[PDB]
Amino acid sequence: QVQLQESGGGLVQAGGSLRLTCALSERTSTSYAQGWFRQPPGKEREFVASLRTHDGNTHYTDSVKGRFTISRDNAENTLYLQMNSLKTEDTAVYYCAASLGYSGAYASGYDYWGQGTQVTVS
Amino acid sequence: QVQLQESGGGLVQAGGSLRLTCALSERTSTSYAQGWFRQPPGKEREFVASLRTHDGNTHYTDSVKGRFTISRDNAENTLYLQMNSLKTEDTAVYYCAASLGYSGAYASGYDYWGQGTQVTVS
Amino acid sequence: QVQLQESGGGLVQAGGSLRLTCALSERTSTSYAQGWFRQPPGKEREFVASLRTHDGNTHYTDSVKGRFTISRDNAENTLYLQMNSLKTEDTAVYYCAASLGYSGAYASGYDYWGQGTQVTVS
Amino acid sequence: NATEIRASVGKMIDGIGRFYIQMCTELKLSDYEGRLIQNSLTIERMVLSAFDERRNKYLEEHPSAGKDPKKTGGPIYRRVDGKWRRELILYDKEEIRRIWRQANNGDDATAGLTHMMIWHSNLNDATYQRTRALVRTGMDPRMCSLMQGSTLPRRSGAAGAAVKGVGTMVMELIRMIKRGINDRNFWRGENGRRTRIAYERMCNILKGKFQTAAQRTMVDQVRESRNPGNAEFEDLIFLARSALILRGSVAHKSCLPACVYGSAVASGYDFEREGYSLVGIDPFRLLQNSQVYSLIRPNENPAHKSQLVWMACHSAAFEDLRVSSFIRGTKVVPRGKLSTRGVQIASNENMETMESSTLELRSRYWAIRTRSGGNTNQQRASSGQISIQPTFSVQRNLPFDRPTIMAAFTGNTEGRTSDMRTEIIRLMESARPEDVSFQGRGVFELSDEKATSPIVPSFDEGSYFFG
Amino acid sequence: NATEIRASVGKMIDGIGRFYIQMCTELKLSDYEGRLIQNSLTIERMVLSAFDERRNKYLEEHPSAGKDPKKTGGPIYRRVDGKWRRELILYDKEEIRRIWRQANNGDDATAGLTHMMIWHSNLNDATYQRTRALVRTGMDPRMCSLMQGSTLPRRSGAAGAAVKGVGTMVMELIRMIKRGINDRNFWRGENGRRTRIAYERMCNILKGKFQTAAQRTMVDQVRESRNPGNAEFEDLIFLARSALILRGSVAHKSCLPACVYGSAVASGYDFEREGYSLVGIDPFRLLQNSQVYSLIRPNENPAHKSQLVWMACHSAAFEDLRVSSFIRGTKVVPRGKLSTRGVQIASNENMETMESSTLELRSRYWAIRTRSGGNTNQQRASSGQISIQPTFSVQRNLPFDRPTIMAAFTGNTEGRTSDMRTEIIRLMESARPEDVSFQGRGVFELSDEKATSPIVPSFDEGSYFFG
Amino acid sequence: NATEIRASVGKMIDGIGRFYIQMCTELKLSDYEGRLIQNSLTIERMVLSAFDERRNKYLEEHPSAGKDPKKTGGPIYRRVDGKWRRELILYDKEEIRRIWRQANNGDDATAGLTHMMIWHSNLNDATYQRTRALVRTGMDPRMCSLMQGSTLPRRSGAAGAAVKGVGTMVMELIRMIKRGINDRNFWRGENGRRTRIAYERMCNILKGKFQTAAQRTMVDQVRESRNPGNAEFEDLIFLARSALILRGSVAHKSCLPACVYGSAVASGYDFEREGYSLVGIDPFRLLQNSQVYSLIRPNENPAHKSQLVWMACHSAAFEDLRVSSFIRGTKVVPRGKLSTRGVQIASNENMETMESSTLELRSRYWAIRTRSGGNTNQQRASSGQISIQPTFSVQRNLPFDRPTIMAAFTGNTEGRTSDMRTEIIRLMESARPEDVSFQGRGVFELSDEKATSPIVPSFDEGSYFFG
Repeated sequence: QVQLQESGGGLVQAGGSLRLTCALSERTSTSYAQGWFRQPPGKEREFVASLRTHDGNTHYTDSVKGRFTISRDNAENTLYLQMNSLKTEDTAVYYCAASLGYSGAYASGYDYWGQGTQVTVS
Repeated sequence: QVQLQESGGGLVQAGGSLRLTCALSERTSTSYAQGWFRQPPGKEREFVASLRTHDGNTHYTDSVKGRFTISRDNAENTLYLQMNSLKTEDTAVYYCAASLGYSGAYASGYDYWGQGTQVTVS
Repeated sequence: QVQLQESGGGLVQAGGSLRLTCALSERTSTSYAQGWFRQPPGKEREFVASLRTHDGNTHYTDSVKGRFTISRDNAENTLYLQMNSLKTEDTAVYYCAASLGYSGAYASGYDYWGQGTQVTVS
Repeated sequence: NATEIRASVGKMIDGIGRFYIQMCTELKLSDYEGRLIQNSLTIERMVLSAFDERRNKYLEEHPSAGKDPKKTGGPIYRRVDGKWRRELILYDKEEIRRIWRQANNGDDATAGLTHMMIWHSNLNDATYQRTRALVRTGMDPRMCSLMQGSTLPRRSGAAGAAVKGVGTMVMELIRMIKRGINDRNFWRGENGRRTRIAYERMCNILKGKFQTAAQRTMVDQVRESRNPGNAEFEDLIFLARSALILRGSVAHKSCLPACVYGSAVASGYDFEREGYSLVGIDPFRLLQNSQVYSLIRPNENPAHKSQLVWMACHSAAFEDLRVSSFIRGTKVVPRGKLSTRGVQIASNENMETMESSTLELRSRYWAIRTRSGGNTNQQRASSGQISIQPTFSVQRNLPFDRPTIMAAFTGNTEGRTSDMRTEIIRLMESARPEDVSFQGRGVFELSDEKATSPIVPSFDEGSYFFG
Repeated sequence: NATEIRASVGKMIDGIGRFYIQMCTELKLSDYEGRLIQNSLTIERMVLSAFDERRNKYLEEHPSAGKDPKKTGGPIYRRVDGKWRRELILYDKEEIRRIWRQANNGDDATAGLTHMMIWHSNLNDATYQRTRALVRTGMDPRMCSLMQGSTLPRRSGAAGAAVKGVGTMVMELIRMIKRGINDRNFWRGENGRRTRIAYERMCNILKGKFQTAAQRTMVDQVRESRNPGNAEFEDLIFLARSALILRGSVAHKSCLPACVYGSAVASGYDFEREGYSLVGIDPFRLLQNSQVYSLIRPNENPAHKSQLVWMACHSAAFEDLRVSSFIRGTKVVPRGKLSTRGVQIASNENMETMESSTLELRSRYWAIRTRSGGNTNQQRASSGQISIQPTFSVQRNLPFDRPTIMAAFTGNTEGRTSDMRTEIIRLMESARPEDVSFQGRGVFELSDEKATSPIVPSFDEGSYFFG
Repeated sequence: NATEIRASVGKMIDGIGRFYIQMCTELKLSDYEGRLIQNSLTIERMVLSAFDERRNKYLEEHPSAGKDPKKTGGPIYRRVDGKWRRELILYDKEEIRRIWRQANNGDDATAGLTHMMIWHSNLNDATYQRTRALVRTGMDPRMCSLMQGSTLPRRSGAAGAAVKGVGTMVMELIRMIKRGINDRNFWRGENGRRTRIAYERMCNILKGKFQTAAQRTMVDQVRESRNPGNAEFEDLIFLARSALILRGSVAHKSCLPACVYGSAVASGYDFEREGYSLVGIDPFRLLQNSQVYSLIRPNENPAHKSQLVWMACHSAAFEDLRVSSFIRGTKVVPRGKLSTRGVQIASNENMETMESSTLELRSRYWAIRTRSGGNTNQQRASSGQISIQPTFSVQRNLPFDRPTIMAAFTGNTEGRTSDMRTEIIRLMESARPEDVSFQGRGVFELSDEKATSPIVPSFDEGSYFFG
């Protein structure tokens, strides 16, 4: 009963752009917040973006400010992560998170996860 | 003024028998108790037998129980030690003791002594 | 403004005699006391003699008792040190001292000094 | 026979559970708002304040300027849409009384009340080290290890008196000795005759805490004082400081918030028939299938919040951080590095930035909560002479056991307890920090119901939760 | 001039001797039964009980349920044939009084009475270490080395007060301080005015025991208390514990049972003309030609009985076992390995198994009994300053004698005696167990009447008679 | 702004100067006799005795058998020809009063009086270590380092109270606690209400001396006693002994005899316009051009007399002999090797052998007199827990900071100050004799008016002036 299927990852080059998509289960479509985390090679899982639902406010990390934009689809239950000006630092595995009550940087506050999709920016 | 002359010792073989005699001075003939001690080679003086006078009770050590029998002569002042089933452990020097008030195992309670008679059981 | 000029020193032989003279300034002519110190080679300055004025009493060290005699001139302001039976121990530099209030052995109590005159007794 | 007491404890927990369900219906809380631990604290606090007959009897005749005595209340945190909104609610004390009785078969059932009080205790001990009370009472702020149950009222029965520490009893007695030093409160007045029985009782509990003879006898010498002064004051402080090395038997009971018991009862769990025990695996078990939320401030770490609530549920506020980390599987961080404040939300905080998160109250292993204070093993008690009184005038040395005699002079005092002080000091000299206690005792897997296979851990950071 | 006091002591011993002969005639005892030490103890006890005017004056008005006050008695052990038979005899106190007076030229002659009391003392000290009295009085059971003369009455004059130890005086004063803590016994009542003189007197004796200044001055500070409490209590206990290292001057007098003196007088010895001295060789001499028996239980070792009586005759109850073994020639075994009980036979033991044996009261060498407590040699008493108070602001270290200053803070106390405590502690820190006392003093051969050639022994087991 | 206070001090010194000139005219002393320090002491003593309104008010109603209260006097040493002749002079107290007022613009000007009193202090401290007062008051004769201003009256204002040491304040308070232990002097009588204010004031000064928190708080606990007894006694003695290592802030002011100020004013020096400061270079400066004589006994060393007067002029009575020798250039010899007695000549000495000599009051360098007591640098003040209270039954060691806990038990006491004692002891354990204070501070050349270039000395004999 995995709750979030994520896709859109792959292999690009520096300066390019990508668009990650996270299919949302019916439990997850109506939740407090949903965000994106990344795991660089050999590093712990770090925060990328977060989208709240009742209001539309978002939180971003300092590394992707301006470059990334976490959006959501209207009339469908799908999460989007727009990734522009891609850099080698962005090479990681991107997990889709969702929390029943937390919109925040910490990984701990999110209660459901996906299985990653690779982004390698060579 | 030695008070006890002892005799009867000598050389026998294992399984044999001997009879030690202790001449008693007039002080010693009428005393609380008189007994027999033995001194093995290189060992301290140990207890053998003890005979009380007013009643006839006797005390023996565990090594000679049954084998030895300390007796006294009637109409003469002479002490006897009957030694049957003689063993190599019985090889020692036998002293005649007498106490003004003690009938016991300890050597300390006896106030007059003899000069030994050898028993070698080869 | 040196206050005491001393003279009379020189070179003599053992058993001889010498006479040291100390010219006295007008400040020094009328003072509590004036004395003589000696400095042997490599030794600290030690006491020799002392003459008081209001009465004529004098103090001498044990080494020069009898041999030395500190005198003063009448009708002139001049101090004299008569040195008889001269010995090798007397070889030193002789300073003239004067004190506004002290007649004593210690060097510290005298407030004006000369520059020495050599006595070598070879 | 453990089934009797296990069934009684189970009936207590069921009372708290059905009560919390009924209360969640009275407020009409969502399934999320009912599992928020803050609202649970508000509810429990309302119940304890309602059944607080000494407070209500002292507040009816002399009312606090805040609110009428017949009504108790507290903040309930409700969330519509996405915004959190905090509402102040007020309910009659008699109403909460009636609901509690109805939830516990009509009985008063003070056992559950004291249970929630002990839960409040473990949370408060894990949240604040009361340096203010320790410096004002005359104690060392470094003695918080002995300050279990400081927030507890003395009204708590033997169940609550067992969970208190040596330092808490010392402080509570010190307020009594220090109160009688200003006026004649020990006077022949009825207040004095009753207060003497309170004082002797608390001295007997403190005597029951210690597990060494010298400490107990010293407490006995303190109790002999008909009118305690500064001497008995410094004596009790001496006992408290001795409880850091030669520790006392302090009970530790795993007490959970009412929302956990309530969610278990709502799921159909019947604790009378199945049984329950605070020292057993059951609490750990109940925490593995427990789904509890907690409000979180903006920059706080929800993992540290989960650790705080976790330590609150097992009284491990003053435990070795190493062994707590070994039980939980994750690192139990000391209070100084906790990126969090109290679980309670202040009355002045805005709910516009307030959020909530799930509490990770699970543990890798589990272990039996203990009443003991470790291994204290000293009683030389030699009766042999140690000095020689010479009779003959002969050239010789006059022997004496210099270590023992000279050690008998350290820590001396011009009071009746002098000797004991020395002995206690001497005993504390034999104990070392690496002295291992609980020989053979280990932790157990969660699938190990009957503690068949222990796991004795080997340790390499800091062990103190407070600095 | 030693001939005067030697003749007086000789006249005392002759009094006891002729008295014991007359008594052996009154009972009509055989030459063996008169040399049995048990009967001697019964006789001596009868004489001391007869001349016990305070006990008789307190027993006439308030009689003990046992027997009439005018009569004293005790068990006499008689032996017909071979069987021992114990008979309880009773004699009028006035009769024993008259016989004692007739034996001592018609005088009261309390000196011999106190002599027999001191003999009873040395026997009781060598037989029992009163742990019960030490724990009930508040003292350490390991202080029996200071408990010489505990059984002695305070009625014993200066002759008996000299043989008491520091711990005995401390205990006797502690009963007085502890008695006045219950009721107002120090009150203005005549009992209080007299008791103050008793207290000051005993404090002066205790001051006379010590041979170091600090101990004496501390005793002086204890005596200043008009109404002693727990402070003076712990002070006296502190002095007692200090007497283990910095020992006090305790007299030791060789006192023999009345059967020895009686057998010597019966043989024709005239102690007035020949002379006698408890500290001299004479007792040893009298013990070499002494023929004394003692009842022995079945499994007992008669050698250990002889050792017990021997230690009783020279006050060596708390001596170094090594030096006592060197004096006696045979090994003096500690109390734990003594295969014996008290010399006294209990009232419930059957005489069917009871026997007797000769007492080996001889010694290889002899030594002078001493009044001293060894070498205490410390009085630094420096008056030089030890700290620097700086005036100029210059970079330098501010010197101070750290060992002395820091050592002045150990053992401090909030009472008038604080300083002295410290000093005593400091003094006890300088003394070590191997500190040799009695330099040059040795033992002497029995044929050495005037102590011409000493024998200083060299020692390799245990030195303590009690465990 | 230092010019204001510098001008005030200058006006004080000018008052003393013109006064001493006028007095030298009243006696008609020669230029030599006026520079003799003995006559200066007589004059100053006459002035202080005249303005002694408490002594005169207590001597008018109850006269001393010596002389009438209206007249004060003292020996004046005059020299005609070569012989010294000592004459006893008497002058009315009102006359000396009038002359002092006329010399100080008509004002009372008690500041100069207290100045001469402090000069008398430094001389008396440099001359006698009062072992008698220290043993009678209950203090250690080795604490004279803290006994600055012992001879000072308590009448001396803040100027005189600042120059007193910790031991002087402790002794002065100890006379008050020890006086109230005999009778009820603290009673409700007006004497008691006033004496309580005196006691609290002196306790506040003693609190101001200390520069560590523990000492101050301990003094605060001593002052809380409404009726101080032996406890507060031993407490104050404990503080005094602590002032040997953890020293207190004691002021040191260079006070010169009145003949120096008088000779400076007679030469035309105007101290109001030029300025003067006791802590500055000025005293040293004034001593370099100072010509002062002193009577000398026959066999005395005039250099040692000069050293005594020199130490008297800079309060260096308890200074490090090494640093004083470095300041003066010549060796400052300790009191034991001083071939001299007091500067004061006894009343029974004959002037036939008395002489005089010049005083070498010059120094090689100079240094700033300090108010501090050195570097005391300790405040761990850790609030972290130090013991572990175990909850789970797991095999482990129960950690605890053994050094801290065990160090908290040393020096304990059964009084309110116990804790502080311990802390003080603990603090004194951190300090060592080689702990350097006044980092960077050095001495200065005499041509260095503004302390531009310091000279930090390197030291290799003894440092203590007293033994």
